[PDB]
Amino acid sequence: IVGGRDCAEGECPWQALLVNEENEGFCGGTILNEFYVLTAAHCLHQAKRFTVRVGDRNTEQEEGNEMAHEVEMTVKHSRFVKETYDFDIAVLRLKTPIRFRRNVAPACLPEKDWAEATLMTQKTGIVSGFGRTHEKGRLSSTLKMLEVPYVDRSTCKLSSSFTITPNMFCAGYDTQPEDACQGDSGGPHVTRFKDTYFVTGIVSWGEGCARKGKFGVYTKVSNFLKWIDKIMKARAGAAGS
Amino acid sequence: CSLDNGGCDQFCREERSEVRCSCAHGYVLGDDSKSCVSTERFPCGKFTQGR
Amino acid sequence: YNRLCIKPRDWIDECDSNEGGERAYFRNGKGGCDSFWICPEDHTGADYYSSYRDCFNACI
Repeated sequence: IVGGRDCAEGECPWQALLVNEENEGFCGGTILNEFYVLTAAHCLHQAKRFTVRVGDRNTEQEEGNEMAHEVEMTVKHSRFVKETYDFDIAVLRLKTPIRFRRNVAPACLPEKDWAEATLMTQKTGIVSGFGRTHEKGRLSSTLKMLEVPYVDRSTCKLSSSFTITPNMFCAGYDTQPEDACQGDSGGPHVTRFKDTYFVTGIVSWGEGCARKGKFGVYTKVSNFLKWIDKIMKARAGAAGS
Repeated sequence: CSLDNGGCDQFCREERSEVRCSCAHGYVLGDDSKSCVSTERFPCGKFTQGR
Repeated sequence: YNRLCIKPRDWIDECDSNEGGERAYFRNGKGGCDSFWICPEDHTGADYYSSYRDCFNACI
């Protein structure tokens, strides 16, 4: 995350660092419940082990609170067009459930109509991760949160070189110095409506980081609802999509 | 729905005339038709500690 | 995140600046960055990494 404060205790308890074959994080997820983490389907390409440490807040200090889980099954939406980053989503099952505790609670999924009408018409959303604290500069060993304003579709279309597809929305700052960044992909976009936070997106992609004229692009989870939930009981194969 | 979302603590729908508020997973609506009581101990979209 | 680091297959582009190829350093096969001369037709127009330094620190 380029910009925006570190998350304090309490703060971002629905995070997941998808760690790799040794001990470095490379993407992010959301705890959806105690068996499934939500993430972007492009993440599943920079790893070999995607060992899910749930409970980790400030990397370096790799002391007790955290907990790596391994996975039982990963599912990528079949329609995930790979250099398109469309339908960029995966829910993955873990072998060992999440005993929620300090810094571990689930994030709520909305239902599609209340979500567009109420939630995504709100001004800002919160995005988080340990990813890069600047583009040409490295990884935060600290879980940071960025409060970011939803942009308008019409506007962020022009702004991209790549295709924003039906399945996408952008958010952030154009000129202001704060964005999502490298290694934050997958990590949560939550919207609070009067003290319940809901998941409005997955972190999808960007052209560089905290770029000028450029906004951050996220996977619009409203558009992804029934898929998540289908998979929620029959995991394995991608299905229909 | 729309003005103050609908008198309910989270979801809302327009059922012929009326707003039919519901709740997210593991919240039971109140005998009003409006509030969603926390069923869990650490539930979805809540963050902090005690009191 | 940073979509500037890839276009991941090899596109086909033996396009000189004579042809209108842009030089860009997309990341190559772990370790560091490459150099490619991105053909006009294939040019998305994205603000791609001009160099090795600022492409490696950016994408590696």
